[PDB]
Amino acid sequence: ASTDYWQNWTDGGGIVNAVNGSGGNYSVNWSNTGNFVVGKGWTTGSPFRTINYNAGVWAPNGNGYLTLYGWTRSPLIEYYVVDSWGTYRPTGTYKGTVKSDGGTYDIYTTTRYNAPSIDGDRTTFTQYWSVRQSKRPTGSNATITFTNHVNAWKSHGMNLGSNWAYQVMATCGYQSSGSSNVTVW
Ligand SMILES: O[C@@H]1[C@@H](O)[C@H](O[C@@H]2CO[C@@H](O)[C@H](O)[C@H]2O)OC[C@H]1O
Repeated sequence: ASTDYWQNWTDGGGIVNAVNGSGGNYSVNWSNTGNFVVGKGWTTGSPFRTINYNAGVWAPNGNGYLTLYGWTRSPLIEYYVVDSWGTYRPTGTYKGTVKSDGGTYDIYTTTRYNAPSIDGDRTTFTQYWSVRQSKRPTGSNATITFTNHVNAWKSHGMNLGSNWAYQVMATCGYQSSGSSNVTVW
């Protein structure tokens, strides 16, 4: 499918050279950053969407995630489906596991306090995570069957909000450097 949303957010720290390429393609070169999220996807997320991507380059030198990323409002929730990472594997409060698209993911919940959100300003919100147990190899056509994650989260009392915001296949980083090139469809 054609992507219709371009996400390019940085808190202003360091260098974040994000390129909005042709179709669903984008690349990022980052150096000595603060927090940032770059990615392509859809303006309105869906719990039924099947996301396809191919990360031609996934080369983080530090803390960075290659992850499905999105938000819902009512309640405000930031969610992730992490396929690969750099030096740090994100974890939180363990809820259980889900097998999807050839991999096994651990399910975690964390909370952010006085942090930036899609609404602007700062607030406290919950984060839902599905983190692969082992890094998924990159360079190949990968699929994330999002429904499997949504259903598993629900079975663990992790309900998403009623108002869906954007949903993208992103490159997130925190105080690191690196490069990525990803195509989303
Ligand atoms: O849409 C943008 C959001 O992506 C941003 O929220 C931060 C995203 O990075 C995560 O690591 C943080 O938890 C989260 O605060 O807020 C700005 C908004 O424009």
